[PDB]
Amino acid sequence: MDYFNIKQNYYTGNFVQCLQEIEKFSKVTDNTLLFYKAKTLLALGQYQSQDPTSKLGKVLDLYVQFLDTKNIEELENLLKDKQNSPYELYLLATAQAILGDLDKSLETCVEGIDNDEAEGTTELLLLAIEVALLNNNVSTASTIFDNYTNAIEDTVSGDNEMILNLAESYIKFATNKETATSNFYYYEELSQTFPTWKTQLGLLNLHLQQRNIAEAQGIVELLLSDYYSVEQKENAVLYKPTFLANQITLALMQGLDTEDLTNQLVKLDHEHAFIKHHQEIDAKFDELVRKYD
Amino acid sequence: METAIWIKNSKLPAVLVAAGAFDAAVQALSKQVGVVKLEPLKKYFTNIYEGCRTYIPSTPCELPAQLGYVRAYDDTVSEDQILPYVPGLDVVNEKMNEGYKNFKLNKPDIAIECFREAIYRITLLMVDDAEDEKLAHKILETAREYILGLSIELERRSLKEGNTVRMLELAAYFTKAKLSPIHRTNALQVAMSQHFKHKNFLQASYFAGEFLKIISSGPRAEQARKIKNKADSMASDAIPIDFDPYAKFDICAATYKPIYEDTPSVSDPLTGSKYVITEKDKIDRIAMISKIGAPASGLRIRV
Repeated sequence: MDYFNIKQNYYTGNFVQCLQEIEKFSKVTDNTLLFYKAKTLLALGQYQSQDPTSKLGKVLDLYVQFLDTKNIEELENLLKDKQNSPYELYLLATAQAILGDLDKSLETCVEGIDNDEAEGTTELLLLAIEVALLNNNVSTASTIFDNYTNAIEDTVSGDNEMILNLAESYIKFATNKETATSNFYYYEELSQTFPTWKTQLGLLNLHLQQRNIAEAQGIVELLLSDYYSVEQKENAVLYKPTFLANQITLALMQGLDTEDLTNQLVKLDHEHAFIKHHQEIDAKFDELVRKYD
Repeated sequence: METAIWIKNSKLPAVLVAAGAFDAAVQALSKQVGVVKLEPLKKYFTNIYEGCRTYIPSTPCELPAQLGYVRAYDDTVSEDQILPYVPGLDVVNEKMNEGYKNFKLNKPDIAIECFREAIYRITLLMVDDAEDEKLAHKILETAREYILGLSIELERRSLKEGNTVRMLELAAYFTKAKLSPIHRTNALQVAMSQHFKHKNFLQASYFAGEFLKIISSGPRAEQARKIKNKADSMASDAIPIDFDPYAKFDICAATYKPIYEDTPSVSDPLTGSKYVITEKDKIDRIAMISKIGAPASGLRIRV
């Protein structure tokens, strides 16, 4: 172990703190330290490419430039054809997947998971499971997960254990298994231990999950409460879309006009899951209007 | 992995829409309720579809969110009987009420718009107890009876001077709309007066009377009384109308001429509205969704 703090603060969503937990490691350049520094930096008001020298940190620079477009050019180019670290890969797969190349994205992931713990592996693993689920391969997601778990049963969970539960969580969310039970306690706790959007929003889904609109509603008025919609301006704007999404899916369970005034924000703002689908679906219908006139 | 368990578990409209099978769903509704105009049914597929899917965010936030399905049941259930979540009467009722809200508020147009939303929601409803399927229908019935009632008064309003004959006709038909009595009052009162500003106490005494026999005492009620008196003093036939209180007939929902048991009529598979044979194979005027006359296997909603 070591910087289990920095990690446990990242996967929970308070980059605010996650950063101050890395500040503690007064300039001891470690790839892991860089990864997370870079990543928390991106997750916050602003990122600062720290060194374009590292055949890793030079990648991060790319990755971010990537995020401001859709060209995986220099990124994939200045990387492919030479064996590299999972941390490096991680960024690529993500890039790829953000583009929609999920089949390849996942491939990229597995390729890295294959350097068996060569630092960063567990981080990739999660990503693979996520990318997998994004593409709907729950079967694979599990298999990938299962086969890595019962595998390294050498109590290697020195801290990655929480990175691991995260993955499991996302899987459990898709499977819908123990939604009410164990999977609820998971988020439940997390929220109570680290109040953030990342965690609160998680809880929120779990509630919508359980048809408990009552509790869900509360979680929302709370997220609107001064403390979250104002007091944490940063990692609150980061999650606005998704939040809105849920606002809808809940507004719908109770059948409220809001469907518009609400996803109007998400629409004239982002283009993720909910809207990606909302588009496809809206077309499918107008498509049937043509078919029956 | 998921969506399938739904379709496998239930092949009904709701579930089809929910599982993403819109063609499959449109088909089912033609066969069972003879739905034909798909347009005012768009947002309902949308709402059904979106209403059971929610998104969790995925670690590196700037990565597409993750889908999650909202099942209509908790852990303990036939690992078969797995189905999507869907609105329910809970709301149908809610909406119906807004209809009543607007009815009282004299905003006809809006009232109608409500009832239709109710009708549409029923159409794509999904129920647990055979029992509620029963209520879904009672609600459904009522609705058309209000869209009808209003549809008439609304058109009785869109009449130009001189059509006098027709106007009293409609005003008295409106009375026929099987609404909760309390709401039928407003109808009766409308009829009651217009058959007085037109010397027709042979029915005015009827309406005003059929009114007083539900409303005991109030500002309005008191007028209805005074009207039955000055009217029970001159059996006047100033203007002959097709309407005769003492008989059994239904009001055609397109014409607004009555349909006696002798009359050749045509119903609508969803609504139940009845029309003159004249208008067979046309769109029903209640919920502009299905084809009048076409045959339906019957509206499915019980799981």
